[PDB]
Amino acid sequence: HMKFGVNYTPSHGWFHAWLDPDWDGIDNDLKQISELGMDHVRIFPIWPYLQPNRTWINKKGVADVRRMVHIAGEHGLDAYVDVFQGHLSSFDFLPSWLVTWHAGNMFTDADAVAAERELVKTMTDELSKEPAFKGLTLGNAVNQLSDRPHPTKMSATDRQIDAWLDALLPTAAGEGHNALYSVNDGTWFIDGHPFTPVQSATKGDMTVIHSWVFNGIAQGYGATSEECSSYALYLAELAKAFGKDSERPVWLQEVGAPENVLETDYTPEFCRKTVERAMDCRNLWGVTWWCSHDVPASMEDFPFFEHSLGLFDEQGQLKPIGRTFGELAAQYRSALPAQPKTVAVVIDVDEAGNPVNRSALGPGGSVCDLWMKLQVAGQRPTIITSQVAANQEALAQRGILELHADEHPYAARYYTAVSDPSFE
Amino acid sequence: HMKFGVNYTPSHGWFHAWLDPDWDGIDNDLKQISELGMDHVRIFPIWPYLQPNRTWINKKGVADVRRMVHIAGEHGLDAYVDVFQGHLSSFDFLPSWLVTWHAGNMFTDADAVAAERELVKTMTDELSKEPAFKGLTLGNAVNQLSDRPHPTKMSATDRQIDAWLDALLPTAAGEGHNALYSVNDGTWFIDGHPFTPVQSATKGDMTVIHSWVFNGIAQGYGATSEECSSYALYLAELAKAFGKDSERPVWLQEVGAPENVLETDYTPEFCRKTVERAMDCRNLWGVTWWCSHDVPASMEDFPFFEHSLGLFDEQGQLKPIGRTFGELAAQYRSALPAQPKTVAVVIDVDEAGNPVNRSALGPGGSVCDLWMKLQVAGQRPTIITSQVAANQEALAQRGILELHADEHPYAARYYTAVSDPSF
Ligand SMILES: CC(=O)N[C@@H]1[C@@H](O)[C@H](O[C@@H]2O[C@H](CO)[C@@H](O)[C@H](O)[C@@H]2O)[C@@H](CO)O[C@H]1O
Ligand SMILES: CC(=O)N[C@@H]1[C@@H](O)[C@H](O[C@@H]2O[C@H](CO)[C@@H](O)[C@H](O)[C@@H]2O)[C@@H](CO)O[C@H]1O
Repeated sequence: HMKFGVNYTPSHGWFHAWLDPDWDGIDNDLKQISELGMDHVRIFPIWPYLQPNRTWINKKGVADVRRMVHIAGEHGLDAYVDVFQGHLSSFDFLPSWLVTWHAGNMFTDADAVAAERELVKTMTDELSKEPAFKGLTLGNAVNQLSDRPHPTKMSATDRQIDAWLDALLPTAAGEGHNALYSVNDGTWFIDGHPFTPVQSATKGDMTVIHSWVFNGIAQGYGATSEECSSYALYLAELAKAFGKDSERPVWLQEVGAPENVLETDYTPEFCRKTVERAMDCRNLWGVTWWCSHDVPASMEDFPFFEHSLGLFDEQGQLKPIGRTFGELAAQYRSALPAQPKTVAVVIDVDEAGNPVNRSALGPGGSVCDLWMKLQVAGQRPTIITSQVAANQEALAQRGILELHADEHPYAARYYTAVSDPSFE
Repeated sequence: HMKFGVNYTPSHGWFHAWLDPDWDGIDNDLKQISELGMDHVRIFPIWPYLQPNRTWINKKGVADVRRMVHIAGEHGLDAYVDVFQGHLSSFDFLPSWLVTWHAGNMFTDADAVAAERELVKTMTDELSKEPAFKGLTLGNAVNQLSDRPHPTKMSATDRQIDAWLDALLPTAAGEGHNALYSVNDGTWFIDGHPFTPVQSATKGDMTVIHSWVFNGIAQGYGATSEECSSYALYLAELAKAFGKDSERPVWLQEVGAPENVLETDYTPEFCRKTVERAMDCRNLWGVTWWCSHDVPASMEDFPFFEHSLGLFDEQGQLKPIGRTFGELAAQYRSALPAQPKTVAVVIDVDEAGNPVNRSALGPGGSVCDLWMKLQVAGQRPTIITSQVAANQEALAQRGILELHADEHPYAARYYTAVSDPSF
């Protein structure tokens, strides 16, 4: 069974709805989503509304998240909840006790981590009362705060991020639901980034990826190229390469058709092709489209393409990409896992198991260029580390017959870490 | 008539009460405040809850502010509402469309100002439906974002601040209420600060001051000293010295008894002496104590003394300082204005009317020391600018017979601009 769902953006009020929720409108949103054949939603509370003080949790805010989970369960949806937003569509929502006069570091400050731990525990304890609650994500792209290009970064070493993850994820655990975190693609593509590919493929219950072709994939390879619609597949094969466990599932927790780089008329086809190719990774556990509903036009300072990432429009009308994604779910939720792959691109790793050269992995880098060349020639390449490639027994076990290495590496020609040129 | 009131800190949840208002608790808070003898409260909504997107105002949040004003009026309290928080008790509440990836300047960015104007208009129009709405203050100490030592300042020139005020204050105007703004004391004590004394004494309806002796007054002169308990008076005479209307009211909009520089058991006497000396200013319109209720102990990262600034404790019982303030209100709300003064300290100003040397006005500065010395000696000194001092006719009309100039100026020796050394 392959899971299909959406990242739920409330159609009246966006995530400002938490400040004045239109519950009848939220019910209409979730009914529509369910009637499209989705089996789950991802839900995003706002951190400074849940925890306005380091030692004071907004109990009503928690109850509002529980209510939203409950409504989704009414309509047969499983609910996954991200806690630390944090970052949403280019906006940072940070509690006042971590900014300006109270500038702190949410990854390395002992009492910040303790308060985070307490909120996760409060959230897990309360949401576990809803059968529809199926997993908790530490937060949406929590890594973006930890490094440049972020203009007020909370820097950390990878060892500190190891300790941060090890301090929060066990608190999210419990029977009946998963414990996860998410990162943006800087984890695989930015050198010296403290969130690492090994962490993503070892900590938490599944390997989580967000697939966004405005990072240079559409720009350099071509919006309609096969490379661009194979990019979610490349990310899935890339992320799972760095785990101890070759069977660890991969969750494509975010994937959208951004119209700052794709043509509007092309997005249905882009969606179909991207999903189908992503499903050629046999570790793939599910696909969660970004996003459910257009961001209200009355709201400003969004990069313009964010307003039309929806499967429904602002009036609640189903868009053509929406119809396509619902057709993908009905056809493929019952499909069999993909055949294994016998051709692998090899990535050199250090002793810890992380790429020594991360810049070569991004859009227009030597490793990406190599995988794309092989993919578009029908060689169906998977990805492995140099540690696995050196193990002749593992290779024969995994069935791999042909290895391709990055013979002369180069940095990512196309890569940009931001979604809009005005953030560069 | 002299006004007595409090800055309203909700006893359950503090200003985080806005996220989940316990309306029976707020009604009871305001009832206890009314029964102590206060005639007004000052209310603090949170800006990122009212306007979480530049072009999207939370109408529920607006309505919640209206309801609080309405409850205040049902207990016979006048309500004064401050909009841009902004800053509360060492915490900044900034909307996400002004920070990090969207970092902008709330003073000089055209569309931030237009959005600020839209929120002021929205607030004014809703709150004007409530008879208890007597005043809109742009925000609590809005100058603190404009300059050092703020760690992410939105810098601005004094001309740009002139334009900011002139763009916002007409929008808050309306029949039945005042339009004002508020600043911390860096306006008078920090050279080069873009909020100026002439602005405070000319823009908006009243000269607004916040009097906090942890700025070096208590440390320098001594917590129990007469100079320390004469500080609110000094500040009121100082702030009104820079307005071209000699009759413009002065609102002592915040004054508290901070236990980081005062001993707990002294705070009632500090309260009595501070208030009694401050009423020796002829222009003083009212005193508004900080604050009604202790900050709940379960909330952390406050400077420790913030917790006990209340007139009521966390159980909602009247504190000894609260008893004193209720007794000051009952004794002095009918009192007649103070006698005029004949001894003046003269401050040299530029052609715009602003102090040449602001640093000498601060605690332990040469002008502060001069005025304290005369005040301690019994000479009831007022303060005028060199422009008034150069006109022998104006002096006689004001009945000033003796002038003291600052002949050897020096910078403020005691002044600190933050409430806590941990900043
Ligand atoms: C500041 C910036 O450029 N941030 C972007 C993120 O917004 C983006 O996050 C994902 O992408 C969608 C569509 O833009 C966005 O609405 C959500 O926040 C989502 O989580 C991310 C893409 O990997 O890239 C960052 O650079
Ligand atoms: C960062 C900092 O030190 N800020 C303080 C302000 O908090 C303070 O404002 C007033 O002080 C009381 C008690 O500290 C506080 O609860 C309110 O914010 C109030 O408005 C100001 C006093 O002049 O000093 C600043 O430095």
